[PDB]
Amino acid sequence: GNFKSKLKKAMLSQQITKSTIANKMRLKVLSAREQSLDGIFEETKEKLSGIANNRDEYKPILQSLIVEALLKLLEPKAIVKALERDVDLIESMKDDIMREYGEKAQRAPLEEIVISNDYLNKDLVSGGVVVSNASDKIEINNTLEERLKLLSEEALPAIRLELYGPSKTRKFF
Amino acid sequence: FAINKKAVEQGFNVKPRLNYNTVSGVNGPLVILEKVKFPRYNEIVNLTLPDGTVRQGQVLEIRGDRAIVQVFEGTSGIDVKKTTVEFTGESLRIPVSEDMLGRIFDGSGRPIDNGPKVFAEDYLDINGSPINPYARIYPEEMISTGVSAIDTMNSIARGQKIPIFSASGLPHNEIAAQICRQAGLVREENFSIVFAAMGVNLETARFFKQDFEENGSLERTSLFLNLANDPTIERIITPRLALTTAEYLAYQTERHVLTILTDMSSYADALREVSAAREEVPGRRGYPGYMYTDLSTIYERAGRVEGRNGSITQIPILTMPNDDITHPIPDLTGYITEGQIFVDRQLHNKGIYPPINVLPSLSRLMKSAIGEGMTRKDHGDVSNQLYAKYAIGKDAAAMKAVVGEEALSIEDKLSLEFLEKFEKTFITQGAYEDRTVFESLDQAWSLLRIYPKEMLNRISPKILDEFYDR
Amino acid sequence: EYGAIYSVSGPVVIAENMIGCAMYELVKVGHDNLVGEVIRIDGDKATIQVYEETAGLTVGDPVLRTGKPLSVELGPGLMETIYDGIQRPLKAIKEESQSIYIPRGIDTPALDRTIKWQFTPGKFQVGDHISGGDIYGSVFENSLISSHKILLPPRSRGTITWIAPAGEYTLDEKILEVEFDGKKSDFTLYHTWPVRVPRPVTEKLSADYPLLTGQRVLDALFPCVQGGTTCIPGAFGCGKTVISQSLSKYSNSDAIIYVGCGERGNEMAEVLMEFPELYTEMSGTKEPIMKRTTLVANTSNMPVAAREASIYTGITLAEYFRDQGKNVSMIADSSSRWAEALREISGRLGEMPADQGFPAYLGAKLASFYERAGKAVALGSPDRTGSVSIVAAVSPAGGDFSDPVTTATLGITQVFWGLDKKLAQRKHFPSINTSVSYSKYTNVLNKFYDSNYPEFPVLRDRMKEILSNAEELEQVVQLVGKSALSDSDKITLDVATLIKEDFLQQNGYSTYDAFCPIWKTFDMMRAFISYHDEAQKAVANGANWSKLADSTGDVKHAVSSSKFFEPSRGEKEVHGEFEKLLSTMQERFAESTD
Amino acid sequence: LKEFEQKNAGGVGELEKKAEAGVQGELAEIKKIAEKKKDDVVKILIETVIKPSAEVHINA
Repeated sequence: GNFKSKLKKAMLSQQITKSTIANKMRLKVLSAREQSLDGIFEETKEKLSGIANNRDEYKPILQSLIVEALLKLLEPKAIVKALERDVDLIESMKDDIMREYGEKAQRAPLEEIVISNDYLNKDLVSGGVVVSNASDKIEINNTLEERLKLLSEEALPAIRLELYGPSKTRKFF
Repeated sequence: FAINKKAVEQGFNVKPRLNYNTVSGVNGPLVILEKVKFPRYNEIVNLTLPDGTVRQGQVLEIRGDRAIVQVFEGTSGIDVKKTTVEFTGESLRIPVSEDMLGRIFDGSGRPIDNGPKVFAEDYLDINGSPINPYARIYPEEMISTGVSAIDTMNSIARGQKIPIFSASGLPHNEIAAQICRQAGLVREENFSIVFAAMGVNLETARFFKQDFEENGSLERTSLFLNLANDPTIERIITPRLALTTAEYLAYQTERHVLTILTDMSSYADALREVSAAREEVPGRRGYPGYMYTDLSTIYERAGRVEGRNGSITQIPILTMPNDDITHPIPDLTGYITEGQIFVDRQLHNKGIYPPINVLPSLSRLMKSAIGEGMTRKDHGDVSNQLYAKYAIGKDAAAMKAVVGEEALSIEDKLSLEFLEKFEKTFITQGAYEDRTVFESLDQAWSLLRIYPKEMLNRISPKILDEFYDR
Repeated sequence: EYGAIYSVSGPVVIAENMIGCAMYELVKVGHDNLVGEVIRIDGDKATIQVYEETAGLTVGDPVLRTGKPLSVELGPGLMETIYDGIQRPLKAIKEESQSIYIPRGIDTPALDRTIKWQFTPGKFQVGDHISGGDIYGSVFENSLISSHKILLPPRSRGTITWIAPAGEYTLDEKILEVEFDGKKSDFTLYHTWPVRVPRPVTEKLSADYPLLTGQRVLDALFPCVQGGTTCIPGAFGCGKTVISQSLSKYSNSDAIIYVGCGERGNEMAEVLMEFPELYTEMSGTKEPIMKRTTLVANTSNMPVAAREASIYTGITLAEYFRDQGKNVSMIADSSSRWAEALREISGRLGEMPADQGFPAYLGAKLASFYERAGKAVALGSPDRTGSVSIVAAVSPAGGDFSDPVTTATLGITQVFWGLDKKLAQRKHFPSINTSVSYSKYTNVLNKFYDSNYPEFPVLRDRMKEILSNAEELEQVVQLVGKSALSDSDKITLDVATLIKEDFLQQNGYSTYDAFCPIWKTFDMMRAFISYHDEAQKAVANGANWSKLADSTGDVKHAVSSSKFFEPSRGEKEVHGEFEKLLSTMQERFAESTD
Repeated sequence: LKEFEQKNAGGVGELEKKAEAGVQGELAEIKKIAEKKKDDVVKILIETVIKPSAEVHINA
């Protein structure tokens, strides 16, 4: 009977080993998939960094981003912090910012805009802006890298459906 | 393809989120914000303590421009000058996919098996929505658990919700392991398992893991583990995640799920814990009034539906505090669920395994389960006669112990012998001793033959004529 | 015009800029127009209880008004369908959405607006004078209900100026115009009514006709009159579902309105697919039962608030059917759930509690709800008569009978059917505690009994005293034994066990043991009493009961098996069989005792 | 018993190589499909992230 128990536990051990092997193989496959997806994400960062080195295209993009931040914020005053290259056009087209604000935020046109003497870790960012109210207590981190990272959590189903075909098992979407 | 794609095209909808810095109050497990712009009831926020750690939480109340955020992982160490709250803008949701099988998740559903993040197919709100009764079908097929005490007098149908009452210090874990190991149908093996344990000791978790390893079933199941050391508030989340995954699998992949919760007592305790944190009206024994509704929400995800071939089955495990049925937890659980299987002490004290009594056990779906196309007609009458004779034997034993052996009529001694043989042979079975319904019932017939034929009342004459003789 | 949300707490919502709002006025809230019900008013703000899930609501959402209270749409088509707690058809929702869940904020008409009805005019002609509650034509609805009377809504009166002719119409047509001071009146096949206001009635009456249930013990010892109320406590294991289903099935009511307030839900599917093939022969024959019912389902999973309005809707529909002159019989499923919902709402609202946390007005609410039941004479010219008989089923928490809700109910109801747990555990399925359970319509029913069965009342008391004496001797025999027992006591105990095993056991699965007419039970209990009386007479004349019983033998088996007679065989063939059995039993006692 | 242990002791490498060869085609197929449909996804992501969307909270 003891020998029977010993052979039983030997069978248990070998079955455990083979199950572990199968689990490890599956984990390896999933890790490879995830690594490939992360590599795909990687390219977008460098593409955005390259795009961020052309003033003609960059200007409308930055203007639109700051306009979106202001529209969501909905405050009479605001503070924006980044490299201050475009204070002239910004605060002059801030007439256009007021105009579009009254077009959409028809309650009134924006009161003013203030550029902080602080800047960003441009080694860690590739443009964009951070917008905060006058009291400097409500912020909308809206840089390019931040936007890409944020989008990297909602496109996963779409990314899957695009890279691969629809899950043949799924029957009701 | 296009139909599926149109349901996902809205993914590319980046939306910036604003993070405040006006935390203006804290006490107990609650945090109070101020000057928040257009709150949204029951959404998710991500705090960031001054040391960089981030905890999660959801708003529970919305006054005029101020939300009472509730934190999961305690509140100690929260600063008022440096903390930064952030809003996701949407309710709590989790990723899902058929690849979750064979993976282990913590209480919050993040992987803990060294694997990568789930390559999600889509996100789903944890809370779910009710099912209109008109789109519901009650089951009519019997599962064969191999346990005679169950598969004889308390059958299980694919779609039922049968809790297993229990008391601390009894082998309910072994019973659950045996059931999952012998979950075959009367007659592939699509029985995925979504075991989700909350508030349990380490040894129980490791034992369950090893049991799943040995049977070559881990690759067919997913684990939601939440040990005691984890925060209490987070406890009330795990069962909802488990049920969400189970229903996704069973209603969008045509699988046959089999979920086995455990220690609902700990879940109720967590409800009491963060219910007395606030000052809501107490029910009985300090329990919340709306625990009945909450437990109904948890339990009422079961049965089959109109179109989907998939099914689902719940086997939650309870832990009666002091071996009292009249405790509110078992009271409400019985009020909701459809019959239950019980466990006693003395039987366990008598070395009888599985220590299952049957007198207080009940199962409603037996009527639809038993019949002709699945079993012999005798099935129901045999069980009824066993109940009657067992009860008579119990009462006769009590009376004999009271007075003596002089007043015990011949029938009384026959009942005592029947009770002894029943509890000593019919119930006892090994840790790996299967019993299909046919052989179990055949063995059961042996015990009744001790009785003279005529006295048998609750059994129709045809069954006696066609079966008793053999 | 509009209002903005100001604060949210689960099911309670507080709005602002709400000035013209009244109390209990219906309102729609949210961008999906969720239904609510204003409760308390404080300046601009007014508390609202929401009748659906409140997740993701945001401050600043517009709030609307309707200016009218909660109401339910009556008329043809109500019947044979299934509705949720707030009068929404369920099959239509599933079909339209092609889903399995309930989409929040979905709206559909209460009654189908497409089908057409073969209408027939009544007996009134232009220029006549009419008042609220008078019929002005019938409508064909079903083979089981050929005539679906249409009515002039109460509080509406005048003289008819134009009427429609016979033909086929949809319930949107204006088939009648009433000329009051002005001609501002039009009436289609349907109308509405506020639920919280009981429908008027000419006058109440005294109910003196038994409500047959098909259950032996219920019909024998605790009869229920057609027009009264009852209560059925339990301990979540007593299996009270059996009697509810049996009385909903085989009772002699013209219509029944099953309502589920906080149920397991699966039972709704059970009844849904079980009824469609179970025929009744009250009119003609073979008509399936499902053409005789209306289901108001609200599973415990669905929002808490709707559990409140569900029972009001059910009772209002029952009153409407009663007004046609048909003896409807509503039956609830769980009143305790309603009390739990009320307690939860009260506690969340932040108000001082009462006994065991419940509010203080629950007793008054329960009394007012129960008062609506009762036989009465309709309001109108034809002078038809109807009746309602509600059957609640309370469910205590600890399984005892001391919780506030049960105590409040027992002070209102007049029939008490308590359910024990141990008897159910013994599979003695109609497990009714015959010690505490009591009835009150016993004396009044004598008017029916003497006409139909003069001897029944004395015999029921005979059995009652027999059972009481057996229960009085059980403890003494247990504490001492049969050593100090006389023959008569042993006879009493044996007959008590015989009754408990034969006249009190039933099973709604055997063909013969599914429905016991009055005559069958009458004859069976007659035979039981005669057997006991003959045994007592013989033993008094002198004989060892131990010797006598063995000789008696087969007659005991015959009386035990008497219940196996097929019901509805001839109704007189069975009478002759009972007569012959009694005669042979008497002869046996004449000789076997000798 | 020792013979039984040795029987499957040497087979550990056998099963290792068996499974290893069992999963090689899928591993390279993943790389191939990733190469095939890479640029388009990057273009879509860039277009989405770069594209703004004027909006305002509706209740305002």
